[PDB]
Amino acid sequence: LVDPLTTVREQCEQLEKCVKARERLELCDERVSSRSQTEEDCTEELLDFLHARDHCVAHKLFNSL
Amino acid sequence: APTLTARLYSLLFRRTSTFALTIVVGALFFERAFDQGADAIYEHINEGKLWKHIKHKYE
Amino acid sequence: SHTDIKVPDFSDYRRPEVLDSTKSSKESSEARKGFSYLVTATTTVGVAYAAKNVVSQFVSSMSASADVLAMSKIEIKLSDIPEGKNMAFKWRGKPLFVRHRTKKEIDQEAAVEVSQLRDPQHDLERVKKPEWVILIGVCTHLGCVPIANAGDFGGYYCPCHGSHYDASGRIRKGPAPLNLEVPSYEFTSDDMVIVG
Amino acid sequence: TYAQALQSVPETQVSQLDNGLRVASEQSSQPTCTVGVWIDAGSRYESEKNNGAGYFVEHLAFKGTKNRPGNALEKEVESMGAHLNAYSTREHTAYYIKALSKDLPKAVELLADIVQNCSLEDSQIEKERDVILQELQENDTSMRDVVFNYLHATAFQGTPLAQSVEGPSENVRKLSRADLTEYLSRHYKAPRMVLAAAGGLEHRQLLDLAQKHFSGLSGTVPTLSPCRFTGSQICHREDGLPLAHVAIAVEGPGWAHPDNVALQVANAIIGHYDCTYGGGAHLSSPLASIAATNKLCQSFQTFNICYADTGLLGAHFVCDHMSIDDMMFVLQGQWMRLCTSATESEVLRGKNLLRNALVSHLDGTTPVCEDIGRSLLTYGRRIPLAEWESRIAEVDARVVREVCSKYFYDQCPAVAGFGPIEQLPDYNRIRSGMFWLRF
Amino acid sequence: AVPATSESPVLDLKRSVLCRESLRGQAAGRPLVASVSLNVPASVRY
Amino acid sequence: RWLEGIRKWYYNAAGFNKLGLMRDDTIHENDDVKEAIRRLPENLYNDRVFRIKRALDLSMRQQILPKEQWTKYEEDKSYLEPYLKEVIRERKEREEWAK
Amino acid sequence: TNIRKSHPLMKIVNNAFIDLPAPSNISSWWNFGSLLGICLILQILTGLFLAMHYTSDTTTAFSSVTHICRDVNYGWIIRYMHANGASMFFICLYMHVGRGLYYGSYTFLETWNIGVILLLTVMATAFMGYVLPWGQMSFWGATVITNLLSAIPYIGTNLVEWIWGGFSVDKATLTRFFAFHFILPFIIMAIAMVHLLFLHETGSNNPTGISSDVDKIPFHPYYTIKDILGALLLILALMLLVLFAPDLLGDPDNYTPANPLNTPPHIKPEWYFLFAYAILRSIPNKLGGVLALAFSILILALIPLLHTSKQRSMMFRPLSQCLFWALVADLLTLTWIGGQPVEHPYITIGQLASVLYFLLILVLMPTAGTIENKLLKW
Amino acid sequence: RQFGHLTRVRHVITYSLSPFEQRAFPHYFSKGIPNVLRRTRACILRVAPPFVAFYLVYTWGTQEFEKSKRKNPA
Amino acid sequence: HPQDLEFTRLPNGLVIASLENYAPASRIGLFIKAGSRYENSNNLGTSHLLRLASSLTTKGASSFKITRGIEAVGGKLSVTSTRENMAYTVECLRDDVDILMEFLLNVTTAPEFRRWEVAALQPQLRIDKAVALQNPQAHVIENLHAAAYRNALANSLYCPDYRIGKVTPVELHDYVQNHFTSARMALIGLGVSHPVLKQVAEQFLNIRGGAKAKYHGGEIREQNGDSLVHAALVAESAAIGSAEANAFSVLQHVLGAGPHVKRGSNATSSLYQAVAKGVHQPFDVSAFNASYSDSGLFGFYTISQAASAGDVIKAAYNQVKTIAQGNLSNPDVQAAKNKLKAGYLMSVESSEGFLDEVGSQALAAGSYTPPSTVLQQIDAVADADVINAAKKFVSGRKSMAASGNLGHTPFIDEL
Amino acid sequence: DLELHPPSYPWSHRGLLSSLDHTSIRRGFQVYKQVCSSCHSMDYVAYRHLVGVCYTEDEAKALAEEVEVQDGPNEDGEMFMRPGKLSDYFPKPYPNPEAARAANNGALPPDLSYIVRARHGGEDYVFSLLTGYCEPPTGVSLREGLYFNPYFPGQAIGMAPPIYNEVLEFDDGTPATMSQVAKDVCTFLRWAAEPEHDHRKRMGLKMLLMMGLLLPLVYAMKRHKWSVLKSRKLAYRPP
Ligand SMILES: Cc1c(-c2ccc(Cc3ccc(OC(F)(F)F)cc3)cc2)[nH]c2cc(Cl)ccc2c1=O
Ligand code: FES
Repeated sequence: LVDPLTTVREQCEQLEKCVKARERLELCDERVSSRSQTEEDCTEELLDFLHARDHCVAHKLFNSL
Repeated sequence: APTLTARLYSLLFRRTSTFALTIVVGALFFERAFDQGADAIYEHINEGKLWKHIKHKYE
Repeated sequence: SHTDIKVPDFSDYRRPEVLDSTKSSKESSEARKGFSYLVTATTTVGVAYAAKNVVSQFVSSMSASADVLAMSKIEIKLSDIPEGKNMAFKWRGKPLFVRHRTKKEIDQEAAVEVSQLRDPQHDLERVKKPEWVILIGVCTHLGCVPIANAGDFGGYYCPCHGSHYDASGRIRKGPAPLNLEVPSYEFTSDDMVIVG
Repeated sequence: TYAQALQSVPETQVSQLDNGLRVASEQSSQPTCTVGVWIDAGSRYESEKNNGAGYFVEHLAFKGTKNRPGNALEKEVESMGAHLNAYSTREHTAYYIKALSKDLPKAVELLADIVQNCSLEDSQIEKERDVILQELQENDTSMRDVVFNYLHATAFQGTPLAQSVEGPSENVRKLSRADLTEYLSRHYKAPRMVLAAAGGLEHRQLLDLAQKHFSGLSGTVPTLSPCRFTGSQICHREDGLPLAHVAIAVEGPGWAHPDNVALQVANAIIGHYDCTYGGGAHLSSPLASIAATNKLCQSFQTFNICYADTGLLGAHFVCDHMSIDDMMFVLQGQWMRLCTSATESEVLRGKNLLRNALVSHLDGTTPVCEDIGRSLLTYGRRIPLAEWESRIAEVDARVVREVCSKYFYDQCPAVAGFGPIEQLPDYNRIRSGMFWLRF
Repeated sequence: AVPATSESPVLDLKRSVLCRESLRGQAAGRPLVASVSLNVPASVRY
Repeated sequence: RWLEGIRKWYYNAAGFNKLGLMRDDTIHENDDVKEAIRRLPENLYNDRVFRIKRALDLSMRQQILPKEQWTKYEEDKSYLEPYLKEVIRERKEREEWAK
Repeated sequence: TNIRKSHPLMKIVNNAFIDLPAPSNISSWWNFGSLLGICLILQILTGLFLAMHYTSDTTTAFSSVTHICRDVNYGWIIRYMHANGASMFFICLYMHVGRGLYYGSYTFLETWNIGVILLLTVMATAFMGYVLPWGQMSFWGATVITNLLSAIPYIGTNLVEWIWGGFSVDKATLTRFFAFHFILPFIIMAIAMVHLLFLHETGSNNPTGISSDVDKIPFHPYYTIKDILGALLLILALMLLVLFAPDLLGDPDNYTPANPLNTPPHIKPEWYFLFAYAILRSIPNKLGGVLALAFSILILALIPLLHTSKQRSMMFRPLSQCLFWALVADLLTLTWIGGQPVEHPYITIGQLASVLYFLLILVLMPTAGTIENKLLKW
Repeated sequence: RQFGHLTRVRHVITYSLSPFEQRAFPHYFSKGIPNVLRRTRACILRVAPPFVAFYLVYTWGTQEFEKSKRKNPA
Repeated sequence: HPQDLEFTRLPNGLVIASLENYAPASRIGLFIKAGSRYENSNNLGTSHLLRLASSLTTKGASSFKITRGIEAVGGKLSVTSTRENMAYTVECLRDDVDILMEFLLNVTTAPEFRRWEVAALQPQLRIDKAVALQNPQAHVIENLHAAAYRNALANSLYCPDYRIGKVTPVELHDYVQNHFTSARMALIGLGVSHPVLKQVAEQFLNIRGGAKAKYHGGEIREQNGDSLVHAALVAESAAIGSAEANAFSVLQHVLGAGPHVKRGSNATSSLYQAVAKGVHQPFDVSAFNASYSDSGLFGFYTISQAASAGDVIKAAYNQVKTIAQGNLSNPDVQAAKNKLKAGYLMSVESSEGFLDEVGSQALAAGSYTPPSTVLQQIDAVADADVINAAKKFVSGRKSMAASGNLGHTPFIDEL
Repeated sequence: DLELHPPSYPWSHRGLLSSLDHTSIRRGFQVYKQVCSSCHSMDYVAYRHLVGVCYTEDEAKALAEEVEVQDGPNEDGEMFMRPGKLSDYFPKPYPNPEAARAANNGALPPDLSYIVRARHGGEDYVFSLLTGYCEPPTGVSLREGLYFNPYFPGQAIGMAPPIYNEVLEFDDGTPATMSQVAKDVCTFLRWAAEPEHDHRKRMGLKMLLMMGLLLPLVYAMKRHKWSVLKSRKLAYRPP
């Protein structure tokens, strides 16, 4: 039993502004997780990516329900 | 033959009495028709979504 | 001179039916009135539908709410009351006495004197089935909850003032004016009764 | 009795010449008489370019002839004791002479000389021009004349019945002697004309005199279009004048229609009043008694005016600037009450009034002469008194209701108001006043 | 029954005369009469 | 002289002229203007009364007059000035005397 | 001799409602008077029906309101009619006042001033109405707003506690708010009738701001038939909200019961107070801000005294027209800034918007009137 | 004040037509559309300018708030 | 059934004259010697209120029943006053004569003149008078008579202003009881049998009985700033019943007694042509002839422009002077006689004017003179009798009365 | 303290005249009954409320008999326990809030009656919360018991992800994926807070229609009356 959700979250993840935002996320991933002692985190970058991603998912997730 | 609107006036609308009895009798027929009609239009827009449509499945 | 005045042309504003300045307006009069008065008559029939809804709703409001109709009726299972035994219940904030009656109790409350009673009733018109009697559990004089399987006349007895009720619920010896109150009910299935 | 008295009234005699001129005569042993020519001509038969011509001609008519130039025609009538008179309505022009019975031959001669051989002198036109122009100024001061002209104008707007008889000032100032002669030769024709007479005269004699003088009368043809009635208001606001004139009417049936008899009976119930009437409160008409006790109006009369294929049925009133609303209210009320609920006794009264009205009007040889003259033009015959009674006797409370309901009940009237008329009801409020919310 | 030739008001501006054709007839020639009624408006004659 | 340019512009902006009104027709009726109006000669008063009756009827229909029929800036007589000037001059004399 | 002008009762209805001389030309901005009427009747009816079912005890209060919407027959439509009825009231009011200010109807001083009182009374009513549900915003609004009175020197602190009937907004507050909220509409009812009594001393202004005695029409049937059309459109606007978006103009937090520990994120009054709530927060000093919040409404009483123009209406006044339409846009901005959290840039926008509101009324719009006058040689 | 007491008017005629004789919507689109455009053009750049400014101070202020709650690269 | 008038004089004095003509409508008229002349200086304007007072309560019928009763059968009740007589007239259909007759008798023999009803009626004196005085001919002729006489005929037909509100119930009773008597009354009829009229007059009109006019010569002048000037100048003529009176009536029609052709010039009017020679602007002039029992006035009446009043009056006076000197041909007197003869016959043409002439003659004379005998008496007038009437007028003491802007209107002693 | 607001999912009751999917309600109930109703109360929904919506009377009577509830006192004065009936409400997990807090470590689980209406975004929001539970980003970490949800305000919530694939077996045999379980429960929570949803919209249709008729009809009467004044012509005729 595959969840239509985790299928479409993939489909939408391979769009231009998604993969562009998935790269912006990976930049600060190996900026903070490489550096030592600054209290700066990466919540902002994840939320940017999810916004773009989940906008798409909403558009066609309800087809399969 | 005089026009439809003309026959309407002479027969129903001239005496203020017949005018009133008309509106009341008309309102009875309008209520029933309007309700029945509008209820069809709602239940078609919402086909299979209402308890009225899925009642049969548990009886 | 006042003879130099001439009425302006109103053609732009006239109804088609009165443009012809050489023909009588009286033919079209019947019709033109018909049309304008049909608009009023329709409008009224519309608003008559509207106000009947608004009013009829507001009236409905004052009538019993769903949560009060919920408590209106109480279901009782007739296989959970054995022959002789009373069984008490809460109904509309009151006790409610349902009693299985024996072939003995039916015959003994059938041949009683009707006239001797303070409130003359026979038994076959105080219940719908012979073997079942449903009553409110409130004493009619000044309000007490009578005790089952006691008293002089073997049914219900009140230790408040000094009332004695028979098996049918009728006051025999005491101050109570009216007999115990017979609620509205009917039997549904053979096994179940609904009171309310 | 009264019933019998009608049966023995002198009959009216009827004969027709080659050219088509009708001769009509009522005879009674009288030392005096009245004879005249009635003509189907006036303002309704006039176009916009020639309006007022009929009225211009009436002025010239007694100002000389071919046979009797200048003041010859005038002198000859003055010296033999005669009286020479004329009038013009929107539909009828009339010239008639009151004379000694023995002088009837010369009478019928002089009428013929006026009609046919009318000088229409060039100097005499330019004179009578400035005369009509000053009458227009006098007529302007008569609130009654003004408001009624205004009623016609809006009531029959965009037709020839909306035209005044006098014509506009522009037309009186420009009409040439070409237009006047053209007008005459078109409209003044034997089949349009009736010679009527009453007094001490033999019908046979009149018919021969007609031959001798009116034989030259001529026999493309002027046909009256029907006239469109409009539910309208004309309001000439003049807070300068002390009292307000108001004229209101619905479309009436016209000359021929039998309904007119029943309508007269109803106009008789509501009737008429002014501040010099002996009755006051105790008067029979509820409009009259209420007007009187409350001092609503200075005066009022119901009319029923009749043209060919139409008419004006309503009322005029004159009143204080603060009374217009209340007068309009009580009058409209009376209309409605007759339409819905007229009583037998109050219709018997109206019947009696009308029986009395037209039997006393026909008193003297002049009003009887005019009845013959115009009846022939409007009805095509004199209607005997006995017949008028049979039509009045027919009317009951049922009739007055049904006839009134036709013309009054839920129908769009014509309104004319002049003077301090701020109060004068709004047309919608007036129109709403033409039905009840019960019947 | 029949109304009078002229309806009579109080305080209403009178009708004007501007020519000798409309003025003629008015000059009085016989003594005044006065009439009042029930039906017909009050009048005064020559 | 130099503000006459703006005066002419404002006049047509304001645009009471489009309803066939002059400036003095639009003045707010205080106790002084009432009196000034009451002192007007027949002709001036009845003209004011038509002009306004003509504007209110136009306002009722949400319309204007033809441009050929609009009040010209140059042809806008100040008809109320002399009556109102005095009425005010008079009042300020009675106010002065009262003190 | 009719019985419309005779009967002592009918006479009043005939003279105020049928034969009233009315300007030919009054526009749609004159329809807001009779619409305010309809709102007042509507609130009182729906209101009385809710009071047959509601209770003012802090324990059952919230529960009774949800009982109406769930268990009372058509209780829901009645309840959301009454809440969106209060919105439609305030829309009407601000539109009715705008008409006053633009066409200079305030010159009728008595009629105007009674107005200002009616506006303050409807405000007091609605404020106390929005507490009765005893949700979060209901309770947390009522506390912050009431507790502004504490800023008054000497007495302020006592005053707040006296209103409350305790040391916080609790059982004694909610029961008395239910009493004041019931009575006041009937006191508005009476004051509204003095409002009209004074109006018929001059009758109506009209869009030209020129006298209209030369062109009056009878109220019936002209303005009766048009009042009906207006009432019809007011019902549409109300029922669109009630039947398609009954929660659009409210706040979610008033669906969770009142909790004196747990505070809602951004506490704010209902949309028709936000303009004044923003002006309050403009001034950093708390007593100052209460004098500004008070003066933002009471300045209505000062508007007649600030009238400079020799023309009464803004019809023929272009400068004033713009500045007026600026005041309307600035009020729309104070409403937005009212419903925002206190941070950059909303602190500086709110300050500038507040300065401009008071600047427009006391200086700019009076100056504009004068400049216009000297441009017309006046 | 009553009708008949409002003010003094002289020499002004009014002609008018019964509503039962005339149309309720004479040239309603024909003459209506242009009259609307005229009325709209007349008032537009008195009414519209302030609401433009509101829109610009609104969108500017909204996505200044967003930016200001993001993190600064330092 | 060819029908000519019947006549009866009862021993108590009363006259009954009635022609049964079988017409549908029936006129009846009670003529009384109760004119304005019979008022003294104490009860002025009583006859004027008495003329308005028909329809006040009587003994037989209420004020209400008189109005409703009459209107019911489509009828009418009219009162007519001259300076010498009063005439109560009733019209109806011939079936309702005895209903109107009952009302006539009640009104004339037994009115109650109730205090409250008579006080309520007072204001109607003012309304009536106001309306009547809109005619400038009412001003001048009322004034003329007041200027010309010392007593009886000098009385106005309209109540003086100082008496409006003050004509008492007693003054009404006294005026009726003294003047409405069998010896002073003549009951006339059309469309009703003579025998039944006679019987009603015997049983319901048998009521027991109850100085001469001194000519003065004066002038009264109503200055009022009209653009026109109304003016009348007369001298003492002859009394009606005398043969001389017929001379004045011919002289009137020689000089010109009002118009014959609509919108005309009056080519056979001596006066109009005499005036029109010298002045062409708006004007009108006619001979004035009033003839009473005791006396009479003959002259002319001028309507002229304010500034031309001097010219028109003198022009018109000059025209009577040449008629008096002897400038008068048979063709003039013949044309004049024809006008007068035609005038009389036309004035008894209608049933209304006939009733007036039968009643009128019945009071001033013993009985009825037929229309043939009257034409014969106009013929009897010799050209010399006309020239005498004129001569009498030129040398007679003059009375004058004016209304208008009189700045150019002469006095009597400027003429 | 940034914020990620939910996207607007195309619900079967999105549109103006769109009713609730009642079969979707019948599923959503079960997701409260099996999953939520051991932590969250729902104190304004009774077993009688389900009748004529997602269950029959006989079905609802069974669902009610299936749970305990206190009653009394009886004649002895003792508070007993009995099986439920229709008149009974949905039972509270704990006897008070103070108990509830203990059971979840300090955090009180809200009552769900009105939770759709009481939160910005409604069913959009709740769906985004339930499905949107993800692994924290680099630099982040909350107290042992407070999980990471990007849709919750302040990015940290004290609720364990409550749904996953096949968390229950549906009575109509729908494949019980995480997303399907979240879709159905949100649909029920909507009806929970706004029972009037379907009646309201039926009225909405009938109001729009009746107005569509009455507005131009009344507007025509208005123009008819005023017609007298709109058409009138003025004239100025000084001497
Ligand atoms: C009463 C009144 C109205 C008017 C006011 C309200 C309505 C609807 C209404 C009527 C009454 C009501 O209750 C109340 F009486 F107020 F308490 C509530 C609502 C209809 C008309 N409109 C006008 C408009 C002009 Cl221009 C002038 C005077 C008036 C004018 O005196
Ligand atoms: S209450 Fe027990 S019988 Fe009186």
